[PDB]
Amino acid sequence: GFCCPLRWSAYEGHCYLVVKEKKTWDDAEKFCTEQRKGGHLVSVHSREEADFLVHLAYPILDLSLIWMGLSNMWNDCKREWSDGTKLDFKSWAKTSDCLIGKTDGDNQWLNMDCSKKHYFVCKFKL
Amino acid sequence: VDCLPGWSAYDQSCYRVFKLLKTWDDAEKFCTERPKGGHLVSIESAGERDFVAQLVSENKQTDNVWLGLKIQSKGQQCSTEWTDGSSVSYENFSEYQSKKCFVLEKNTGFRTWLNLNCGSEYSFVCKSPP
Repeated sequence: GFCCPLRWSAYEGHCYLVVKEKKTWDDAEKFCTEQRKGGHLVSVHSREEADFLVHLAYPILDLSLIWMGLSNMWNDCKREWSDGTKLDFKSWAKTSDCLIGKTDGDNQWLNMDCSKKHYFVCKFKL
Repeated sequence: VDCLPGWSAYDQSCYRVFKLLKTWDDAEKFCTERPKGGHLVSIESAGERDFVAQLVSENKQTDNVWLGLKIQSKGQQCSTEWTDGSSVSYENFSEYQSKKCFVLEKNTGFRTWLNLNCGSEYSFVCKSPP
């Protein structure tokens, strides 16, 4: 649209909504898509956006954790043996990793089990 | 087949569990400094998996133990897209939160590999030629 809707805050052409309901990462993401067309879990593209998000969330949630829109942070990279041999055989542990942000300081990133229930922030582009 | 005292032979290589807590870089460095050289163990077959798991259990390790597997990435982490379709142009994981170095998991009898912070302190397995 042209303006952020009533309960949402504006930052650089996007709208943001802190949600004080505890949900899994999946459910939180889906909830965000239902608030507004093009709504998702917050994404963060600079220290200045992180600062904005903290400034917005801290008075609402105080010191807390919010789901943010990244998952599988350790899946897509190359994995290499120190002895320089080729990775021909795999024996992975079962993981579940989703991005959590702290609501203080500079929005420190934490790994978290995706089925853990947390507060979250939604975002969409105007 | 002929290994140093304390080391165990499997398929032409020598193996030993070291009960010294080290970070991943320090353990790898330690392994390279063994008399015949070498590295933190790699696991390249079902046979080697089973041999190393039994070796570690025989040694009554009660926590995770390093192996030689590590994530190599350009940035702090691996995902390139947020759920909203946007690019990852900024990252903010602490070193405590980065999970680039692999252990053998105690919780599986040392058969499966889990990525954890590289600065964690664990015992480890070295592999050397005889």
